[PDB]
Amino acid sequence: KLMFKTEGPDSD
Amino acid sequence: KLMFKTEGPDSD
Amino acid sequence: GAMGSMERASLIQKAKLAEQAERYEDMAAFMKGAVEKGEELSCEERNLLSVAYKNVVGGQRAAWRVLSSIEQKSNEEGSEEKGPEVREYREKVETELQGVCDTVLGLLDSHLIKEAGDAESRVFYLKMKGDYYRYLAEVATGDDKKRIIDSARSAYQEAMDISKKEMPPTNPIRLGLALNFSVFHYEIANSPEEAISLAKTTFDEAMADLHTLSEDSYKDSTLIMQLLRDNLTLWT
Amino acid sequence: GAMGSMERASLIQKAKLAEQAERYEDMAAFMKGAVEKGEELSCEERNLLSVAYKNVVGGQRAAWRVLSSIEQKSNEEGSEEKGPEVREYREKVETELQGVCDTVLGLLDSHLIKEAGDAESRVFYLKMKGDYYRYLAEVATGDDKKRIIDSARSAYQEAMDISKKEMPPTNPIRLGLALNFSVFHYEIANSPEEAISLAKTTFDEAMADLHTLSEDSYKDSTLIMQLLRDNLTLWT
Ligand SMILES: CNc1ccc(OC(C)C)c2sc(C(=N)N)cc12
Ligand SMILES: CNc1ccc(OC(C)C)c2sc(C(=N)N)cc12
Ligand SMILES: [Cl-]
Ligand SMILES: [Cl-]
Ligand SMILES: [Mg+2]
Ligand SMILES: [Mg+2]
Ligand SMILES: [Mg+2]
Ligand SMILES: [Mg+2]
Ligand SMILES: [Mg+2]
Ligand SMILES: [Mg+2]
Repeated sequence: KLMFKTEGPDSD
Repeated sequence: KLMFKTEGPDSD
Repeated sequence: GAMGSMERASLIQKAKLAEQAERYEDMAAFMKGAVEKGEELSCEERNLLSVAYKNVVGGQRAAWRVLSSIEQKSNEEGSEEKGPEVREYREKVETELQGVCDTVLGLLDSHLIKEAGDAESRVFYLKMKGDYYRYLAEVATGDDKKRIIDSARSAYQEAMDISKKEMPPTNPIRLGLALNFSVFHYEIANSPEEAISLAKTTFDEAMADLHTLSEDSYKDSTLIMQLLRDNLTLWT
Repeated sequence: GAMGSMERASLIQKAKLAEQAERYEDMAAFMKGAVEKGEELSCEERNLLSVAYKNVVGGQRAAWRVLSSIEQKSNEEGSEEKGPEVREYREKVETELQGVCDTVLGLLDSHLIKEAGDAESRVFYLKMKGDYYRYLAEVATGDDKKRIIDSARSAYQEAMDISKKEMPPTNPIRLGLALNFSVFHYEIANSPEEAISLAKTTFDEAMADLHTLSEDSYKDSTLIMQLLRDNLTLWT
């Protein structure tokens, strides 16, 4: 659903 | 290079 | 084939799900499986088939152009030798693109086109045949380039003849066919004047038929008319 | 393996080309082939490995969430029965995601982590191990969910311990590790307070070390610090 910031490409 | 408009999804 | 054991209706449902998931390779595989059931395709099903493979081949064309540009740069005067890798990988992508085009052409030939008698199905499939020969033409360089080009022209021309006799000038399939055949003329057949003439005549004859349409058909037609206009603006 | 006959340097070159072509599945296959040459990876090569598989698994996670949401809707009260298809296709995507996670974990275990002695390589690989167990945790529902979760926690914790002893608080690898471990806490381990505390402490201790950095290192650190801030803003 709401996705939080994680490292590197936000490819999802 | 410069791509002209063709029908349907411009998926390229 | 891998989808032979799945119901036709389940393949269509999963193709729709894959579209929502932006899983176009899956979408294409499901629709290939649906086609291989041997039954004709509805209007919705034809568009799912086209959308699936357009998205797959679209990513391949975009990758191929990136790699082709790198390859061309590496062959310029003063460019440092980098080995066979760029050419090898461009060839790999190219071969995968050609395989997708051959797969689609194979479905059209076995046996979608021969069973399609209504204008809306026959024009749709012949347009697609012209499109996938055009994508082959974009990467062709050898002794069959001319025959690939003529195969695209031939398919487009048969579709145009049927569309002009059987469909109104605002019909979105007819409009999209003329759009794509005009791009064929411009950048594959090196006939920019034919491309401009086709796009102008197509746009003007649609404009004069818009008064016959409902609000929703009007929207569908003017959307493709704007694509014709966009190209004319770049070309003139 | 399919890449066994290609030179290590050629695999790395082709992974870079595939990145430019946005061909991430190819990029991942090339980097797997490079890893399987048995030599340790440089800093650049580790980042190519991570970028490749992050992009592949990213598309799978996004597809899985779309399908999982559709599946959940179809199981609500008053929802019309649609058959097994949604579950089947969600399971198909899920299984492909788990296969990618198993492949990456397999490379880390055979034998990237055991040969990595410098902090910058060992923390990087242990972070990745935590990340790919976390992606498995996101789709886990059975009797191994707890052990998958604990495998992610264990890997993250070992990486944190090394990063705190061996790296400055602004080190981008250390910062990205803490970012991801905080997200783990928030949404996998159901420990939002730990997540907020880790993100705050990480941000503040980086802020106080920025004065030691060059202009370019400053940019690298503050980029990841902003991600910590973005999450804190959503969480508090
Ligand atoms: C030109 N585009 C489409 C025309 C008609 C369609 O179906 C009607 C008959 C219900 C569909 S369905 C679809 C998709 N992308 N799933 C795309 C089109
Ligand atoms: C965190 N991201 C990266 C850090 C360091 C890198 O290499 C330096 C050592 C030359 C690279 S290279 C790359 C890519 N996406 N090709 C990404 C990164
Ligand atoms: Cl290759
Ligand atoms: Cl399935
Ligand atoms: Mg049946
Ligand atoms: Mg070739
Ligand atoms: Mg002239
Ligand atoms: Mg060698
Ligand atoms: Mg499962
Ligand atoms: Mg509290």
